[PDB]
Amino acid sequence: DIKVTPGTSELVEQILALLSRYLSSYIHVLNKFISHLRRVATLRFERTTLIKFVKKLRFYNDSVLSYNASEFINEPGADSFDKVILPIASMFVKCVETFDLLNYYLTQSLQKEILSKTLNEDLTLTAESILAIDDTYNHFVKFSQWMIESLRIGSNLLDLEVVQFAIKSADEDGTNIGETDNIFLQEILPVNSEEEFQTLSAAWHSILDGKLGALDEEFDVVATKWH
Amino acid sequence: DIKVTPGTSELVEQILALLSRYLSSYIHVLNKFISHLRRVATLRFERTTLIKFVKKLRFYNDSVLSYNASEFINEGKNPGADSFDKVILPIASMFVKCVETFDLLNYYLTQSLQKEILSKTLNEDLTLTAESILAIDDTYNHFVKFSQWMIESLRIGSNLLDLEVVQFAIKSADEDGTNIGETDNIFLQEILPVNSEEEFQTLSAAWHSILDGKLGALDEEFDVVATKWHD
Amino acid sequence: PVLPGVKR
Repeated sequence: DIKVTPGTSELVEQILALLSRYLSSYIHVLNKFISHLRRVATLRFERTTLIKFVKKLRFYNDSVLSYNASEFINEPGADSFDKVILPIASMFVKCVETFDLLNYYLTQSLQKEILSKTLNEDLTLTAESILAIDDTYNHFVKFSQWMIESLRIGSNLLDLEVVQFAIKSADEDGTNIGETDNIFLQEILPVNSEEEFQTLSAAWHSILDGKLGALDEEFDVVATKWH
Repeated sequence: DIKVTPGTSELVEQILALLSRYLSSYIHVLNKFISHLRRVATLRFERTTLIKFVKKLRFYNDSVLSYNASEFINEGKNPGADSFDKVILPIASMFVKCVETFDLLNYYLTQSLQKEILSKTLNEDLTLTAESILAIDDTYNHFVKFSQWMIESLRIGSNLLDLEVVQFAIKSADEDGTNIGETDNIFLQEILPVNSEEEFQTLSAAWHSILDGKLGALDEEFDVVATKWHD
Repeated sequence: PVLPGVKR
């Protein structure tokens, strides 16, 4: 078992900051979209659905930015490291599944509704922006899986749908026992110490900020499209 | 009288856009300040007061952004048409209501709250810079004067459209007898009547440039003071 | 200070 080290409190804040930018990216660009659907009467009720989602994202964001990590950590007989990470991993799982619901509506249901109602693509997401949506989603899922699996805090109550679906679909098909390009099937190595987690976390931080940076780009060009 | 021109709808949208940037600039800097007062428990109730002010500014803003000028302006043939001062009346009326609201917000924020912060926090981490306060007044005084200009030039002036600060300056000067009529106070400077919309549009653009200048400078000081509340 | 439409 691993005990918490002094710099854990800032590691937690560093991880939550990642989730905070993810939320804020959606919050920022959806605010632009909602503020423009106001002028399109045929999409009045689709707009209210997005407002509900944004409000939920605002809440997850305000909760993350208000969470004092040093308020819930003590450090010979201190806090076990996995116990202080579980609420963080749980938060990521809750947000990811929320993104999954939001992503499907925004990428599938709404796009086909907008095409059907407005008869044009003056309000639809670009094909490139959609790719950034899923690529960011898939990596935040994987990062949420790594945090959970490597610290051996996994269960049925921390499973992600897209992960568990990929596993069942693999064991039922043939891409089960292969190296596979699919990132959801790739095994997670158990972290041996506090330091190892803190280093690999910073490594994920570099990658996820990169995806978030690319996501920010596509959000700016799709807001332009909505002039 | 003066009848409306085809470009009347756009002119109204431009003038309202001025007020929208005025409101949004406040909403932006106050949302930052409100979010920072959340960690200071001693200013728990002063925070809620500012929240009430922001919501009022938000409503004032999304009402301005939602207003479609072409919906309430009947053109016809250059009649039968809407008089020009008819379409300006609710615009200037909106400005007056917002200006007086600013006068209320400005005093509390720049005087009362400032003195209350120093008394409670014993330091100057969360106070406004002297630079920003001047930007607050400089912007306010000109939006006041512009509001007065829209009203007096079209002769749609009455006691119901009077701004308090203008009326204060008039009576304070009427009492102390100031003076030859030099005059340094902008609230005391008379307004020349407009004889055509072609002249109103031109003079509106002149104000539009000036008010954007003050608004631009106001944005600058908000950025600086939002930096002081870094952590 | 030269304000338009205003007699200084």
